[PDB]
Amino acid sequence: PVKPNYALKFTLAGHTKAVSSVKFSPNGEWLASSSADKLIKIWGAYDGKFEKTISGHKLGISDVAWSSDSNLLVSASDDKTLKIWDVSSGKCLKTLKGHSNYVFCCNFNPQSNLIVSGSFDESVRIWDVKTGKCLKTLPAHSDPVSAVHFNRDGSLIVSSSYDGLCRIWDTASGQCLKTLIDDDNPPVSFVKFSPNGKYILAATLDNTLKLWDYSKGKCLKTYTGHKNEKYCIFANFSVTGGKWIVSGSEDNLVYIWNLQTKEIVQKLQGHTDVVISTACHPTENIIASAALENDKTIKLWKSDC
Ligand SMILES: CCCSc1nnc(C)c(O)n1
Ligand SMILES: CCCSc1nnc(C)c(O)n1
Repeated sequence: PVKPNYALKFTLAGHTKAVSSVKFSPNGEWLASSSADKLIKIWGAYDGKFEKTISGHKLGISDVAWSSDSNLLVSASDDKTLKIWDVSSGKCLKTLKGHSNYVFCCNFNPQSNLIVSGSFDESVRIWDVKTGKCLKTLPAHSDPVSAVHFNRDGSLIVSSSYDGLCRIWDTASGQCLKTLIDDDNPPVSFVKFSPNGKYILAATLDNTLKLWDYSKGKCLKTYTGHKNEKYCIFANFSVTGGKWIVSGSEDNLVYIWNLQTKEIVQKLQGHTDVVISTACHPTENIIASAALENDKTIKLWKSDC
């Protein structure tokens, strides 16, 4: 297809403060959301039906992530901890203590025996899921860490920071393998590996998304047209149908680009505040979007391609 046709299917209301992150479970059945209201909520991925609320953090939550078997969640909070949750029982299995300030981002590795986290304290930490202990503390950046993500086989971690850098780390050794810098270094607000593992996608607070060949250290694609000068907005690869780049925006729209041509192919209208988070369903052409304090809702969109 040349262009997708995402249309609003469901609006999910429940959070009483800004939503911070939405993520689809790997098995495609659920959507998890985190919020400044200190809560995690679980929703049906296909019907938007509210399932349950998971509570325990003492301050707002910035991020949530699923284990590969869709049974566990990890959350990152302003209370300087991460928590590991058994979704079915709602129980907090482990509280990960070590960061000295706000935890902003988190992710399981594919094996899901490890968690990576990034914090306002400018460090990246690697945790053992089963013991809950910190295995490594990486002196990753000189400003708050905005995102952390494992590659397809968990051998690498990419981190981004307001210091303008993206860095690639060897999971096993903790060594910094790459530092990525273009002709300028505006604050990097988000980063993640592509599904095929060949690229990273980085958002900078100069209204720009960039596709990098991280190995060769070269910028391949640039995506613009949206607004992003303040917030750490999640961006995504959509690969279930047409090959798109998906991101939120500070003009309250969801932006969708053709990955190859860099052309904007759709702008999704509906939210009434900054779209801070987007997520792409693992098998269906479905997008979840979430907005900040003046909106508080999550929206589910579906396309035929
Ligand atoms: C009873 C059907 C619930 S709705 C639904 N829609 N799409 C998919 C892929 C799915 O598994 N269920
Ligand atoms: C698992 C492969 C899904 S297909 C795919 N298509 N395009 C890109 C950029 C990508 O990373 N994966």
